[PDB]
Amino acid sequence: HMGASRLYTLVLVLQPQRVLLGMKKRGFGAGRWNGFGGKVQEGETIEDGARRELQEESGLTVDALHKVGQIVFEFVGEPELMDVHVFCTDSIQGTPVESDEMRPCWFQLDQIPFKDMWPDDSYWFPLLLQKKKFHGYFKFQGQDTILDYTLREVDTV
Ligand SMILES: c1ccc([C@H]2COCCN2c2ccnc3n[nH]cc23)cc1
Repeated sequence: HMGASRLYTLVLVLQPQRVLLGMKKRGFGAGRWNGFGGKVQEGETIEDGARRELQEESGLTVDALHKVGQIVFEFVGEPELMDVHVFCTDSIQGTPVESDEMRPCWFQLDQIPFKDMWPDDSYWFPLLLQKKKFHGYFKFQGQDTILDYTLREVDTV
């Protein structure tokens, strides 16, 4: 996929029987549940950015973050591609709290609110729950419509 892309992180706190998601309270995608994360800044590593966003958005720090996927997004009419680095953790160091950006809630793994999530999540979340690593690409028209996609499992994220 040609063109400049912008680095983002997405963090799923996935415990044996539940996953933490946040309701995005402002900005692009407000009104959907998603993992924690955001744009990576100058002067931090991608994993540093993931930790920063998780702390800002939920108050949580973690022992370890594990690379589980990469997703490229194209939004029709937007010049910049999104290059999203997906991480998983089961080593949180506190209780999540609401932020300006995100309202956190735990969901049982059979009650993941896919209808109130980005539509791509329905495709890759199952791979995450199955502990498979993946590469995805999703081309969106607006926020609701996936026009094209690819998804595969990988050995190296
Ligand atoms: C980290 C990275 C991205 C996002 C959100 C909101 O920012 C715009 C792009 N986002 C998404 C687009 C497409 N599919 C998504 N799944 N989960 C999140 C998605 C939240 C947190």
